[PDB]
Amino acid sequence: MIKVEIKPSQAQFTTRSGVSRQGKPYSLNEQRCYVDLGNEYPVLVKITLDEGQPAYAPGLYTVHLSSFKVGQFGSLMIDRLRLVPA
Amino acid sequence: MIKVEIKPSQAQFTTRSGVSRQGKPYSLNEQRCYVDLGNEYPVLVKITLDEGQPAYAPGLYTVHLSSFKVGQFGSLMIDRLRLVPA
Repeated sequence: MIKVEIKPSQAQFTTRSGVSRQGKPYSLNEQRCYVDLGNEYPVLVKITLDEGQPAYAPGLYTVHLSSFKVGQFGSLMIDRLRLVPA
Repeated sequence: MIKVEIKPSQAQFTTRSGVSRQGKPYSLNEQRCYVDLGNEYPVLVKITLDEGQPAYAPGLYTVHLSSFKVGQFGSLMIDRLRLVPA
């Protein structure tokens, strides 16, 4: 259903760091990918990895159902784009 | 990929109405459905129809790619859940 691609230049992540308002330090890992939204070319997307997750290797992926959740106004939203081998 | 269902009790919509901050009147049509998020049972979801759209008849649906868009922080988000016969 949604075609996602991690290009050989996208095989690494970066880490942002900080502290929660209540004192607790955090760390977000992000990676980039291409998502085919049916336009002339795929678009570029930033995804945040879950804690303990390695970067996704190059390849073809599709979206896992766990990426979705119901939001606070009752509509479906994306939580975190979570991927599985295609 | 995502299983969506319009139950025989969900075959109608409701309309909210109003005026934009700049004077222009609007009207949103919404309908309810069940979305299988892989939990014990499907969850209940509100969807806003696009202008000129009739309510979806009862049945099985899946999500159309046009439901997705890149948001202003670079991540994938849902615009409006837009459905197609399964």
